[PDB]
Amino acid sequence: MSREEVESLIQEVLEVYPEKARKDRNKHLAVNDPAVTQSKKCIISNKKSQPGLMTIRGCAYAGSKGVVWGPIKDMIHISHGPVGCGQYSRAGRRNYYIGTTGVNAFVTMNFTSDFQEKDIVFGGDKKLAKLIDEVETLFPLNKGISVQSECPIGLIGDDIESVSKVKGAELSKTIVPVRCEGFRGVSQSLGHHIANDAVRDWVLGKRDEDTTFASTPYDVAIIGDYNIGGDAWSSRILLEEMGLRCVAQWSGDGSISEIELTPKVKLNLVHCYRSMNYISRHMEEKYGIPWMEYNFFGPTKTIESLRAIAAKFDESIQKKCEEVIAKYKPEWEAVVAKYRPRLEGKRVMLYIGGLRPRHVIGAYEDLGMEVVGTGYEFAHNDDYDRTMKEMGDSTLLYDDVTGYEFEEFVKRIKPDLIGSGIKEKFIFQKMGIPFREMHSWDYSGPYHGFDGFAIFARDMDMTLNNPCWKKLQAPWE
Amino acid sequence: MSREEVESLIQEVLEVYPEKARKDRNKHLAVNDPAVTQSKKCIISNKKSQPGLMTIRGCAYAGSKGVVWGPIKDMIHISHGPVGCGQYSRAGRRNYYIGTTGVNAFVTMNFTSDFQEKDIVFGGDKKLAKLIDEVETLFPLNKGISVQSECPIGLIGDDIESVSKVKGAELSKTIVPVRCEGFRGVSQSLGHHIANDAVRDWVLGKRDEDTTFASTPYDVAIIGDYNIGGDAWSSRILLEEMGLRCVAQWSGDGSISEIELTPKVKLNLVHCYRSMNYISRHMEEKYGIPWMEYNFFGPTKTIESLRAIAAKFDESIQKKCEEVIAKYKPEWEAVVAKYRPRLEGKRVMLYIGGLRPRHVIGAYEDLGMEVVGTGYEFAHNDDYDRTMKEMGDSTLLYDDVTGYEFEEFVKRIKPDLIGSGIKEKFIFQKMGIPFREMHSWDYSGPYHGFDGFAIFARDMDMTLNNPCWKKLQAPWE
Amino acid sequence: SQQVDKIKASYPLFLDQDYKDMLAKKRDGFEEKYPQDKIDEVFQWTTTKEYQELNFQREALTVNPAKACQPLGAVLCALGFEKTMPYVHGSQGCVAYFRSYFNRHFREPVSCVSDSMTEDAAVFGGQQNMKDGLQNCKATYKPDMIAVSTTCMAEVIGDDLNAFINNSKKEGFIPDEFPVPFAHTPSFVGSHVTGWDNMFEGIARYFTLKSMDDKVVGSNKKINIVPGFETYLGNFRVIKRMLSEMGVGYSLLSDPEEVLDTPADGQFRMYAGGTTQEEMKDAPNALNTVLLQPWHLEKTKKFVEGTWKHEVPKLNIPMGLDWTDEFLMKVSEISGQPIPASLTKERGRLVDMMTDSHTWLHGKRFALWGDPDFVMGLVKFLLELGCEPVHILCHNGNERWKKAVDAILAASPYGKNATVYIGKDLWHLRSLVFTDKPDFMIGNSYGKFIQRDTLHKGKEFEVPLIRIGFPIFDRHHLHRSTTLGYEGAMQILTTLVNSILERLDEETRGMQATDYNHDLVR
Amino acid sequence: SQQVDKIKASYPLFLDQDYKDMLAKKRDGFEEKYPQDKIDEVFQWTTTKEYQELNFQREALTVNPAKACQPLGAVLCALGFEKTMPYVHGSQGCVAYFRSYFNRHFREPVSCVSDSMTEDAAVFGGQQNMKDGLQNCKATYKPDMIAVSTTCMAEVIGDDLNAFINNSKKEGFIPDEFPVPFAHTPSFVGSHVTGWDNMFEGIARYFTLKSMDDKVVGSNKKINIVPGFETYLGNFRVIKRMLSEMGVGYSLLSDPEEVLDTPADGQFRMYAGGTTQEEMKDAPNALNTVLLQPWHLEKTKKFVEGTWKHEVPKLNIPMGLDWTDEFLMKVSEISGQPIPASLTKERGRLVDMMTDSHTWLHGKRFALWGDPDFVMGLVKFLLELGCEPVHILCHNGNERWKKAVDAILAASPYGKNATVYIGKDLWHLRSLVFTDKPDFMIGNSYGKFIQRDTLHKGKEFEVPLIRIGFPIFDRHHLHRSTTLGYEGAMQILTTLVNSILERLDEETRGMQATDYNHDLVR
Ligand code: ICS
Ligand code: CLF
Ligand code: CLF
Ligand SMILES: [Ca+2]
Ligand SMILES: [Ca+2]
Repeated sequence: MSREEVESLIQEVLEVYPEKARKDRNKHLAVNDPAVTQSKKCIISNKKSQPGLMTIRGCAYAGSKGVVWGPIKDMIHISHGPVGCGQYSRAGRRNYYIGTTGVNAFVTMNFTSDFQEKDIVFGGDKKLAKLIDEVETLFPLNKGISVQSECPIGLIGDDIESVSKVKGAELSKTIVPVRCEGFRGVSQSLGHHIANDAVRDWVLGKRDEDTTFASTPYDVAIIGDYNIGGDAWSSRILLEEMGLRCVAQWSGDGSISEIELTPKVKLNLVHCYRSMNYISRHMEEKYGIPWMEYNFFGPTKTIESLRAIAAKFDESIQKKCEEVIAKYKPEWEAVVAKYRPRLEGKRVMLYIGGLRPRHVIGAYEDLGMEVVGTGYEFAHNDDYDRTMKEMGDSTLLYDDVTGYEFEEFVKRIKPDLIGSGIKEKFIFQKMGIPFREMHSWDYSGPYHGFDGFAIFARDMDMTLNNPCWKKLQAPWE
Repeated sequence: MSREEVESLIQEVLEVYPEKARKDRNKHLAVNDPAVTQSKKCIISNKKSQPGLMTIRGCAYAGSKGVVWGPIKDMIHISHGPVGCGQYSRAGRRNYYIGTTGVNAFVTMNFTSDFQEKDIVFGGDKKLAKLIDEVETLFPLNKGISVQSECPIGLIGDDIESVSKVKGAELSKTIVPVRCEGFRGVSQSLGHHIANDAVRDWVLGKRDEDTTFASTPYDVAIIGDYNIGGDAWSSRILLEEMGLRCVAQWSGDGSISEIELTPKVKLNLVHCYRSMNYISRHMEEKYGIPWMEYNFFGPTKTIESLRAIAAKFDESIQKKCEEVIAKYKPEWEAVVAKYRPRLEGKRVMLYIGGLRPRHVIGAYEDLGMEVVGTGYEFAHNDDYDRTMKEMGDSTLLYDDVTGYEFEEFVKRIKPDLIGSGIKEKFIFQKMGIPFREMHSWDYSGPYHGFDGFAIFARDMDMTLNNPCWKKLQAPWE
Repeated sequence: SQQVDKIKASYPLFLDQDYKDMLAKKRDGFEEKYPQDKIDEVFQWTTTKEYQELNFQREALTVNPAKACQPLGAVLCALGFEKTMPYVHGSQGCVAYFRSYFNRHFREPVSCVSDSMTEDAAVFGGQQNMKDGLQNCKATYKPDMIAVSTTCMAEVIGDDLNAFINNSKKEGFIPDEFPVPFAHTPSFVGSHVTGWDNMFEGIARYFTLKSMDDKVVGSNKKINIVPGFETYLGNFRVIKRMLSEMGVGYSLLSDPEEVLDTPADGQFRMYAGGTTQEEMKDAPNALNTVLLQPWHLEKTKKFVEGTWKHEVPKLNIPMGLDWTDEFLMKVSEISGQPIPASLTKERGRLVDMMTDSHTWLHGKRFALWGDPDFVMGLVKFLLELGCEPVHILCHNGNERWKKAVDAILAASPYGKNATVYIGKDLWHLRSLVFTDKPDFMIGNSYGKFIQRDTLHKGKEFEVPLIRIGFPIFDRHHLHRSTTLGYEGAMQILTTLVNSILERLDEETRGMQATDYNHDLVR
Repeated sequence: SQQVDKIKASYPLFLDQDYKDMLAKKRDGFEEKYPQDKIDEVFQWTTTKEYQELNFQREALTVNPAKACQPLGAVLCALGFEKTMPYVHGSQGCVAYFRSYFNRHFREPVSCVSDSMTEDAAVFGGQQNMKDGLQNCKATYKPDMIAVSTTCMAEVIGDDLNAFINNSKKEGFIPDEFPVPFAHTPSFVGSHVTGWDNMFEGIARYFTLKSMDDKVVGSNKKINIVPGFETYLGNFRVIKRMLSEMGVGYSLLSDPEEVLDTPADGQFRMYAGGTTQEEMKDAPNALNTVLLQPWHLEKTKKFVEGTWKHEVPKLNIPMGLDWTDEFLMKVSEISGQPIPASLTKERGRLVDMMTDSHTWLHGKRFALWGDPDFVMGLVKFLLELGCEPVHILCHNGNERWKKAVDAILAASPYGKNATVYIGKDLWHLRSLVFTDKPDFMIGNSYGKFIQRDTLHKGKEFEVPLIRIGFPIFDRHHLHRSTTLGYEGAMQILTTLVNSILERLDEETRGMQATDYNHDLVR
């Protein structure tokens, strides 16, 4: 479609809204101009969702508990408030880890204070203190506790910080109060930020005066990879083949001790900018640790990233860098040879959270595919800033897309494939459009790294070219 | 039910038959007199079935391949003829064994020559020789081959004896021709006799001039226990606890070497009289080995049997006998204490093959139950001789019972429980009468010995007293 | 590395030696992990009677719950109405979760909106959110009815739903005649099933409270059926099927069967089928109202009896033989239609299957959980099968319900060794299947983690999971099943006996070790 | 020994140390057993490509067949007619086996007689057995029809069925008008399905051959349906249901659905339901005749075309999506009835399930076996699912059939690595699942011994069995399932994907070893 055709599509779709919603939503939809460096000229983001329009967004508790804290494997995370939030979010996100669950690791478990009305009327601080004792009794190998606030906590005036300080002193235990109540902010994003500050204030400085850690010039941390289907592991392997030492992973398969050791590293390697730029900046300001953004989706981006990271170190790491690239060249070349001809020219629309809608475009292009529309649930304008250069001219951009909008866009544009979330999947399959979950990887993955690229390719092919898509229309009509 | 009433029931049931069948069936139905010595006074057996009346009987192939040879574990048994017989009889009977199936043991496999029309028209002997070569190639650990004749073999004039001799010498292997064609005899019984004679002529004397086996005064063989659900193992354990050495088991879990070593024993212990009295008598005539009948169903019969067997040996075995009996006494007393109160007074009808219709009566009576009707598919009058003393007065006796007879008898007598076979089971369950399979033990067992008695009690109780039997009539009628 | 012709996903990729060595070095270098001997010792301890006592002394901590929160049930109730949009007044995070939860169980779209109350609304209340939300929703998704519930934020701040909707109409955000039934649905009272009850009662009241004066009981000659919180398509279907085969007039009130099973034929249908407004308005004219899951339909019952004047029959959930019998006989009494030959035969076929499978079912011990009506029906059917329901867990159960289940248990010898637990969770149940090990668990997907735990003690301690209940996330299309009626009982019986036989085959598959008992015929 | 409170059956009783020691002594003392290292050596050899080459060179030995003999099929056909007694002229051993075989698959009574030919009949022939047998059968069990087939003894000695029945009527053993259709059914030609074809054609001929002159094609406005050898109740039922939903008039010729599924209500029903004599007599008046399993109904087809003058359509078995579509479209064409909205919806629901589950099914490799029509239908559906049916075994298949399946395979990329084997048995297949290991087997209960064998090589070599086909002896009530139509495809799909996910859960259940991939959600 021409630029003009996309603009006309946008206005047409906007016609159903009451005037207030129409004028809001117009500011959140745009036609890409790849020359634009500064996105604020063409799109607005990180604003409140319009009531009644079926945003795909979650809440700050989703951002703090679900995203940032939850994967930390040797801590216990308390979903503090009534029973709903912890239940729907129990083991919904595939943030993989190695451990003995219920004994020294607790990620897929659901700990909750299960607020009843009495807790609402009288406050939950006494229940929380008692809960923490019960946690210590029944789970002695836990290495710290977080308190993930749900909506009612701040609304009823509980003082979980006091509880955390007092029980923390009594038990000599790291207990982290997190104010990630669902009413705060406008999406998962503020949950990221609150969570980052909670790590900063309650965890990160504990070894500030400890000098027992044996450091090396090649110490790094992986910041903002939550190890979806093993993504972080298939990244780590490459960094260490290149000669680096990965002291920490934030927070997929992450332990509290590696978090605590992270201020000892020489460089912070940031994959998810959106969710952990806050703590990366803090670590630059307080410890003088530089941070850099990278991208391990597909061979083009992975190779570029490895080279860029290696340039931050000496000749030995650069040499190792080229050895890694040479090692994997035949492997990803084989994947491309097998799958690019089967995917060449196919058109994809994406809608995801705060990183992947731009970060995976390169992998798709490595299979000769074209991303014709993309958008984010909760990105900020610095994200869209990074997005417009990664997208083609005339492509469609959408911030906090409504269900109605997304469906109409898909109807007009007719992608060969859509990559989005569980709430979108079955909608578009019924339309006869191949769908891949680009949050959960549809229970497949890893997609990061070279080993991830092979699985990514296999998955896009298996679904786009599946026989089922030829069968939706009955031969008798 | 008084004598005249049972006799009247018989005449009533017989009124449906044409005259020839009526006159025949009248001779195969009787009212028990426990005083009677010669059952030929009161009942006829081991005769042809009347055409079209739905006998429950099988054939000589069933009696030879299914029953006697089939369980011998390290031999390969060929169902020689068209594909049916070997397939319906594959793993239908639970003659249990220890071995590595397909490698050194072969019981649940179906080897066949799969006769096609050309084999019928030209004969199957060349096919049989080529088949034996292929068996040798693909199953090198087999320790001998039997050839189980199906109906067409004798009908087309094949000479499997010559093939067995020629291939046997060429391979230096025991190859046993068995003429158990289904058209021979009137039932499974003649298949028993045929199989016994084949063992005699082709296997039993191989070690007649071999004196290397180290013998002891306490060597016995278990003759006629096919180890259904492990029956022979739970019998063997008792015999050896008593100080005997069980040199051989015919044929449950039996090996060819055990069979060949059996002429070295001091005593043959006969459980199934019907199927292996032939070879027992042969062994007395040829080797001077005495044989005796025994019964391991229920504690009364098992104890009586142990005492009677021990009495054939010296005081040391008689002492050990009493030690075994004392050891197991509290176990079967506990069984009785638990299940007899739930089974006391209940009435059972049986219909089985050639042994169990008399042999399990004591076991039922140990749980306070009464056998009010019994009968055999294929027993001879010497079985009935042994039967009339085990059954109460005026109880009903039936030989080669018809489907019709068994149903009408049950309707009039109304037993609380029926013990018979798979072709009967679902008929009587639908009538609201608890049913236990007394060939296959309904996939339970063992039932022999003290350990077997516990399972027997448990099974009779679980079924006779199951809640389902209270639910067959809809509450609205 | 990857072999391009046989690509490895996470399993078994990370079992490659270079990955294993990498992971060992991560652990050894930076995780400061408790020694494996300590981990073993603590695991072992968590399997003991001592731990179980400490476990059951919990007063404040809940671990792995077997319940959800009210508005989830309000949403499912609302989906059951024609062209109806579930609308949850409150914070949007909740609605993302509600939708995803049901998405994963049904593998279907689940439409629901929020009015996105944020920090601004936290002190001023959500009146403006309601106005804009109702207008936006009606304009954008074109429902003919919007059924409103709440998140815990709106509840805590005390938003008056009625006032907010009334003002929404008064100021022209939606037409006065447009149907907006509502219910207060607090996270912190009861559970998801309570939410179902509240929403249904709200909808019934909306369509009947103000027009009772032209109503005459029995005047439409039908029986109303209220299914309650129901996540098996087969249960809606089987109830409609049996009533139809009997020639009974009926109205199923809240019927999401179509909208939870739309065809993939090239179009997305946001709405499909459902109870009509006509049906709700006319419901007081029915002969009577039958409640399929009475233990979470108490408020609904209070309204139906008090306002509609229906003499709601005292029926258990129609699960298992006796209670399906009783449901059918009561329906016959109310309608005057006799029980037809077809259902009598179906009943007999169920009894036949029971006679066929009783020897493998006899004395089998089960731990089980779920919602109260489902749980008690499962218990009743297990007793009918000669099974022992030893650990009966209902996290959202209450003391009256527990008394009812205890009476059911007492009425059968197969209930001797059974205990009913209310307010207890799956961490409690984990202890029970260690200390008093059953043969199987019957439960939802969260049970898989208990099975894992038990296998970790040893294969002989493993308690396999049998998936019946909600949510089932890790198998496909089980939501199509039936658990009600004779059909439901047939499916459950088959599933149970064949789980038993699968496990037995596994335990006897060992060459020359256990396969003496690997029978072809069972 | 036993503990009275927990009685042990054979498993695990014989694992007690005293039994273990006893068995060790029996083995060492008297069994002259090959040493375990030799047994290991030979087993290992039997898993090799060399062994497979020797295996596939067999010309005379058959090991573990995947077929039965003709009269089995005759009896099942015969059971499908109203008040009809199957009667097998020949030796009685056969009839005990036919009955037990079906008893164990259906878990139901199976009624059938023999006329018990013995050594006397071996030389004089069985004429007297037919006279007395027919009279006795008619008097005792009161059938309205006796359907006569043969055992191989009767075939070998050359008994003329027609002459023998004629003489029985001539000499007054049964009334002249009493229907006694017959068919020669030799053990040594074809297989059980052939026996079905022969029996059916015999009954068709008996009732129509001599009455053709008043017949007018299409005059009764029905379509005849011939199911062939069918052992799933759901398949009779689903064809009847779909035809009824279309408003298509039909006659299912040989219909044992009722007699293979009577209720347990206090009475035994020897006969129930079935095709009526009038339906067979009136059959030439139908619009056409459709053969559900054409590859074993060729004799029937030749008669239907040649004598009834019906233009039997060229349809595959209605299995999977394409062939159910084609079936429905042809039925529509013949009947003039449109395909209704309900069936279009059902189709779309099958397609929804395929889109839902395609990522777990894609590229999965299967070994499978069964009768020709069943097998080719399963293969077609697997290709539709993106699965690879790599080993396709049909013991009773022929070269024409194989050519048709090879063509089906060639028409899909998922067939590239697939080979069709005819005349081969389950020992052949055993070799194939060792040398070219698939992910799963789809087959009957005899397959359990192959799974056992593969596990013995190692857990990583184990090929799990998925039970679809006949016979199924070691699970309960699977004979109630459906494999035809959209309904059958939904059932097969669910079974396959959930077998896949069951095995993945097993492989990822290892605490701290493989359970990183033990996902709650799949
Ligand atoms: S051999 Fe005989 S029919 Fe003695 S042919 Fe039969 S495993 Fe029966 S009453 Mo099946 S003379 Fe054995 C018998 Fe008894 S197969 Fe078993 S139960 S004790
Ligand atoms: S935004 Fe929780 S699901 Fe809600 S009604 Fe309360 S229990 Fe239930 Fe975010 S923190 Fe949670 S998920 Fe919502 S409530 Fe707020
Ligand atoms: S009495 Fe065999 S089942 Fe028959 S029709 Fe021939 S193949 Fe088939 Fe006994 S030996 Fe066997 S089982 Fe019968 S045929 Fe004779
Ligand atoms: Ca779906
Ligand atoms: Ca049955």
